[PDB]
Amino acid sequence: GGNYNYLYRLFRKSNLKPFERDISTEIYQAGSTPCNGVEGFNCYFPLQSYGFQPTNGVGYQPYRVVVLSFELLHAPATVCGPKKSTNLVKNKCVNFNF
Amino acid sequence: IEEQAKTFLDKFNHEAEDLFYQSSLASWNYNTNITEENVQNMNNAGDKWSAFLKEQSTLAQMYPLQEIQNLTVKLQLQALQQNGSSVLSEDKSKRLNTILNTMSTIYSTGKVCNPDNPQECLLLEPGLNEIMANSLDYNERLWAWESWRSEVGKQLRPLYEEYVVLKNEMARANHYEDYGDYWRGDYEVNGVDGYDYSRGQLIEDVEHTFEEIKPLYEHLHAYVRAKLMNAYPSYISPIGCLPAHLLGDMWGRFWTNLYSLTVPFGQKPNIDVTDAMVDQAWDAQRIFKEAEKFFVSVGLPNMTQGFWENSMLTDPGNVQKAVCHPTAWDLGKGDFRILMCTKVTMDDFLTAHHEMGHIQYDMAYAAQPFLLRNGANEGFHEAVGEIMSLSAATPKHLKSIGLLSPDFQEDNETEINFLLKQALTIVGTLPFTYMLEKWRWMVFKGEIPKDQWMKKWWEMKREIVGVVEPVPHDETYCDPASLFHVSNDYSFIRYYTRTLYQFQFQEALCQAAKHEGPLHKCDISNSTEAGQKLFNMLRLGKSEPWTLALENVVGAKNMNVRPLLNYFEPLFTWLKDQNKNSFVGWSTDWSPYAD
Ligand SMILES: *[C@@H]1O[C@H](CO)[C@@H](O[C@@H]2O[C@H](CO)[C@@H](O)[C@H](O)[C@H]2NC(C)=O)[C@H](O)[C@H]1NC(C)=O
Ligand SMILES: *[C@@H]1O[C@H](CO)[C@@H](O[C@@H]2O[C@H](CO)[C@@H](O)[C@H](O)[C@H]2NC(C)=O)[C@H](O)[C@H]1NC(C)=O
Ligand SMILES: *[C@@H]1O[C@H](CO)[C@@H](O[C@@H]2O[C@H](CO)[C@@H](O)[C@H](O)[C@H]2NC(C)=O)[C@H](O)[C@H]1NC(C)=O
Ligand SMILES: *[C@@H]1O[C@H](CO)[C@@H](O[C@@H]2O[C@H](CO)[C@@H](O)[C@H](O)[C@H]2NC(C)=O)[C@H](O)[C@H]1NC(C)=O
Ligand SMILES: *[C@@H]1O[C@H](CO)[C@@H](O[C@@H]2O[C@H](CO)[C@@H](O)[C@H](O)[C@H]2NC(C)=O)[C@H](O)[C@H]1NC(C)=O
Ligand SMILES: *[C@@H]1O[C@H](CO)[C@@H](O)[C@H](O)[C@H]1NC(C)=O
Repeated sequence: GGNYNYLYRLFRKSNLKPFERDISTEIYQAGSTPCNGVEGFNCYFPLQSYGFQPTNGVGYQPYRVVVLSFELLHAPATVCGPKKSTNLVKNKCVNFNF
Repeated sequence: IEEQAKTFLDKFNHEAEDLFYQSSLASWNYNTNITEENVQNMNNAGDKWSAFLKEQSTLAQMYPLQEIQNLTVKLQLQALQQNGSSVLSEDKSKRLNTILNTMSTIYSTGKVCNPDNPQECLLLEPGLNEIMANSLDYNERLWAWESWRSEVGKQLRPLYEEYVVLKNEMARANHYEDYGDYWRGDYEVNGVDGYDYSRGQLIEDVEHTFEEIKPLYEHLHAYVRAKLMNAYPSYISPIGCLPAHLLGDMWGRFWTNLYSLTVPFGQKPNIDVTDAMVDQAWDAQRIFKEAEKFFVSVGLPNMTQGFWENSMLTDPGNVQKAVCHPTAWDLGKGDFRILMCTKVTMDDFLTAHHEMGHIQYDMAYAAQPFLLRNGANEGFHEAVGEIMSLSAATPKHLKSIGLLSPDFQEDNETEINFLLKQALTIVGTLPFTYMLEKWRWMVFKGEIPKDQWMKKWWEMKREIVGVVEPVPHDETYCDPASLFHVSNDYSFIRYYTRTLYQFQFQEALCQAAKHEGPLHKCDISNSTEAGQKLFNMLRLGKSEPWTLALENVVGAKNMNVRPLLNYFEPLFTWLKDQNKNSFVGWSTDWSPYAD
């Protein structure tokens, strides 16, 4: 029947700055005529909804996305990879790191 | 301003794709599982699509059309701004729909009763089509031909006269001169630097291409006439026209039921691979999987993998009421389904290749906007489907796909049997199609007044087609309206141009696949360069003029009849030797009653 809860914005005045976010819901104004908060020609609601349905060809089915962004300000340190450990060989000239 | 029209169409392109989807998804559930709780499920969901489109149509006239520069956004705007009906008065608009419903139900429910038994009565499709396709009795074919026209066609005569007046009013309010000029608006092309095409230019290109088929059609008409005199002696003149009730069906549209009387060498079996399919235990799925391997052989994509679950390749395991008719569906959102009820036969092995060709055409232009997702004209869509069927019916393809003894010998006697069966369907329908649209074009513009409709109809049968009526018909009959496409408001010139595009595509692809022999032995398997020649047209849609689409495959800007004649030159050479003692041509003075 269509999952109409997943919307996207399809009209904006100007492209976003990187990592900028815009949740407003003002009536878009395409033409020169002012809109006064009501719909009509050249006065469009700015949000559309994917109507997802299970019998959609691939490329029409929902994909979930996660974007990891590593940043490095100027602190002293922070999270990082894990650390591997081997075995301790007692009794033998060895090259060690503790 | 033009940038407001672009923002108009993108709201259109995302409300339409969803509303067209579920209006076509509900039409799938009715077609594959019939209840009445599905017919009411598709009538309200069908009307939400139609009510939405007239709301956006009346919004489209706020933008002018000549203040636009981009050709693509102009093409989308003109296809949506089209008024069509609704230009009439609101009491004339309901009179036109009453006529179209009355003419459609006369054709489907009209009955003919026997004069020896008035309690037995036949409909057209069960019983009257079987007499015209199977009988060899002269008196029974003459009864079924005349009684369909005198009992059903006489009811359509006062309805078709009122239909011409109301359709010319609707066409002249949309700035055409008549309704025939409205039908020729599909082939019109406006201002794309050298690729233009006028709506009156279609009339000369049909008549210029037709006078090069008349040498080939005259030798086919003379050979069939000489073979019909053995089947009906004392009924056919050796220098005259053919009687209209001895042609294989009700209207003489196809001559394909005359093959058992006109076969050149009846002691050679025409090749039929149906027994080799049931000897290797081929299921329902093998016929499509070998069809998908044909298209991936030429360099075309696989099926979409939603194609295999959602489709219904047979009638179900339930005794399930579901219109069983081969077709290809394009519901939207990249969801392609094929609906057919396939049996293990070489017939449905071939129409599997035909119906997959509609899918591969549909998968290619799916990146265009919504209003340009059709064929480039009305004739391209069926023509791409039938060059897939010609390449799969060759014995060269059948012995490499595993279905023919590697020790098979094709002789020159079986190629004549195959080519003559093709010419009874291809060449035999071309003067019928040309004559019928020429008659309907002259009726709409008024060159034929209504006191000469049936006089000019039968003069054009004797002169162009070479077919004479067995009983004289005055102006109380309407013999064109007894055909389906005339009484159900359909255009008929799409069957003429599709036949010419089909051999232009096939000859252009076989020069790219490096063929060496005759054109009728060709196969485009294992190539890649031919598929690249085909794919460059398939992805255009309606975004380009159709004359620009033809040069991407053929190399010309117009339809041409010389590739059609090169297909039939082995038959045309053999036909001119069988008509050394015959008379080629016909007389328009002889009649089967005029002695
Ligand atoms: C034809 O399809 C309809 C709906 O798709 C089927 O009707 C009902 O479908 C619902 C599912 O929403 C089931 O819960 C009901 O049991 C179905 N009705 C009945 C009477 O079974 C319908 O069953 C389908 N036709 C056939 C012959 O199965
Ligand atoms: C108007 O025409 C221009 C070219 O005549 C189209 O521009 C192309 O647009 C697509 C995507 O919109 C780009 O990927 C191409 O690179 C553009 N081509 C050029 C040469 O810049 C434009 O799409 C047309 N307008 C619409 C609404 O389709
Ligand atoms: C479509 O039909 C209308 C008549 O219903 C034609 O006249 C238009 O009338 C409307 C008002 O109902 C005006 O807004 C338009 O300006 C009129 N036509 C235009 C745009 O000049 C109209 O001409 C028809 N449109 C077509 C496709 O020719
Ligand atoms: C099929 O090919 C054979 C072999 O050439 C043809 O037989 C020849 O026919 C001509 C004309 O009748 C004769 O002059 C030759 O002598 C025949 N050849 C032999 C070896 O006898 C045959 O006519 C061809 N059939 C068709 C339908 O084209
Ligand atoms: C055309 O394509 C078919 C399908 O790939 C080729 O058929 C193969 O032929 C070889 C030897 O003739 C066999 O060993 C393979 O088993 C066949 N494959 C299949 C899937 O049946 C065929 O050879 C190709 N034609 C040419 C000239 O390369
Ligand atoms: C098409 O599908 C077959 C298996 O079904 C696969 O082997 C082949 O690689 C596919 N074609 C392409 C171009 O990936």
